[PDB]
Amino acid sequence: KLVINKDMRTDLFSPPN
Amino acid sequence: DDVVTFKAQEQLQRASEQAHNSPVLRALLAESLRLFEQVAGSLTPANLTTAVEQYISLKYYAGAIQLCLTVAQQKDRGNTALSWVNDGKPANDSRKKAFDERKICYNLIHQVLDKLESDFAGEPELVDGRPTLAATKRMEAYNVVNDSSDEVFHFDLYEWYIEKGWTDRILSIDSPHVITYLQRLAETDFRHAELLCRFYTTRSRFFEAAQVQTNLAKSDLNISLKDRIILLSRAKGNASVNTIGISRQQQQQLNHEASELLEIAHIQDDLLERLVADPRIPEERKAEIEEFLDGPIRTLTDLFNDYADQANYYDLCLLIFHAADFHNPRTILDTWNNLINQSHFEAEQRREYWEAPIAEPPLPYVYVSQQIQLIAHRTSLDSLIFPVNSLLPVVCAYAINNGQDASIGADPCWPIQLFLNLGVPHALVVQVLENVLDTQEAPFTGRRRKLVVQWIAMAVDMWVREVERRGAMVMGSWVSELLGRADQVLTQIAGTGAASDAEEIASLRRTVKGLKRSVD
Repeated sequence: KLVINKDMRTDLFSPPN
Repeated sequence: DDVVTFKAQEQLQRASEQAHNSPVLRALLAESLRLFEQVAGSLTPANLTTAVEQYISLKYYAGAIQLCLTVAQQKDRGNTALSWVNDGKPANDSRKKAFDERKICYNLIHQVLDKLESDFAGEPELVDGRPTLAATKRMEAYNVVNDSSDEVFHFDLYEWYIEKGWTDRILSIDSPHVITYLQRLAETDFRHAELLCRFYTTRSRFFEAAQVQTNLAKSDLNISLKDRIILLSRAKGNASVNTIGISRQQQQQLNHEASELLEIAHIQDDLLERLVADPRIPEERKAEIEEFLDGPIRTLTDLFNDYADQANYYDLCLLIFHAADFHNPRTILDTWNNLINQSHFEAEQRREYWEAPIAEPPLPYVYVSQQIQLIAHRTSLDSLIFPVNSLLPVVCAYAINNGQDASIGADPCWPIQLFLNLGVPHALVVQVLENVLDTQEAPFTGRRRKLVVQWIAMAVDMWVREVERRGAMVMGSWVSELLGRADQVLTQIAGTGAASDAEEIASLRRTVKGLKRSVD
């Protein structure tokens, strides 16, 4: 199964805080 | 004097063989063994050692093994070392006595089987017409080992065979006590799951192999993703052929599971493969990616959100939809439009730079056509993620709105040629161009419909070619109704054009009216 969730992700174009 | 010499070499060769031909030794040694096996359960480790050392001096290998096995069983007759290892390493336990004592004996068996090979190392396996006495004492020895009922000894022996790298020995063993050992070990060491799978496949228990190969890719073990793809690819092979005893439904039940995971694992791999080599991604995140992707196979949810959909990898987004049986005609189509536009964009980028590009890069429609064929061949022309009812018009619209036609030397009928050659049924392509020619929704309006006819003329042309060869004569009145209705379009366009193609249009009418004859 697949579940789209555009709400909470991790920015693919930046390193972590 | 060669005769007297042979008799001299004969007596000496007989003197060496003597110690083994002697029935006194055979009787003395067999008697000493019988006496040891009496007080077996009360032998000190110091005495059992001295005894095995002396037995080896006298080449009494197989017998010394039988003493150590006997001292083992008689030190724990209730078989607690089985209840210890079977329950699996209960630490802080009194049954450590059983195993520790049994192992002092097992270590001596190892000593024998080592000195066995050493003394008769590289020596011949067959006297001319007969086995060597070296090979006889070898055969006698490994019969004692393989026949024993003490399987804790077999486990300690199998652990020691592996620790010595004697791989082909484990496989050759015909005992069924070895399979129990490998199972308890395959679940926690990849190096052992290799044997369990190699053991099953020499027996031709392929299902039992694919059963483990599949369960290994699903494991929590430290295994690379590309190796997991191999495992699931071999399992699908081992689960493709019948194996004695196993059903058809449970066979396909495992082939289907392996195929499911393999489809994801290829997506995940092709995603990871592209993500790292993508210049748009920061080099710091890429390290965090491969650690998360390489390894176990993640959910299509994980593959889609944090990666595929962000990076706007529209092609893999569709592959995810197919693998997820994602029912939604809009989002499927929206992604196809973005996939085509982004593809057209990159391909106009490379051609502009070639005006770095390494070789003459492809024209936009060529590169867009490749990106479609790759999804068509990979997903087998699904009715969902490859909806010809909607996608073909879009490609035909792009072929106009971005001028991919004769102006740039392209085949004006390249959108039809693309879908036909992909395996799309002729009857369906024409059924779409029919819907395109009447509705006259932009860009399929005005004198550009001249190109819509061209698409129909060749589409139907490629269809009559296939039926003459096929041997048939679904095509019917409705195709003729279209060509005649398409003829009005060419005259309505020939008038309002009063254009320099006035003769090209006239030439097409002579092709259309010809195809109508072939159908009627």
